[PDB]
Amino acid sequence: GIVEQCCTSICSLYQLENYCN
Amino acid sequence: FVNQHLCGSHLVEALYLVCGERGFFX
Repeated sequence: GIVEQCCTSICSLYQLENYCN
Repeated sequence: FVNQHLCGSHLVEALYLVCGERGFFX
């Protein structure tokens, strides 16, 4: 992801828990 | 929460919250 799914839209906390690891 | 639209650093702060210890992705 990075930018496009967050900065453009809404990641969600679960996807942030894909993003620490 | 509202799970805001997070460009660059705002995403990185939300990561810093989720993370705590391990350091973010990588």
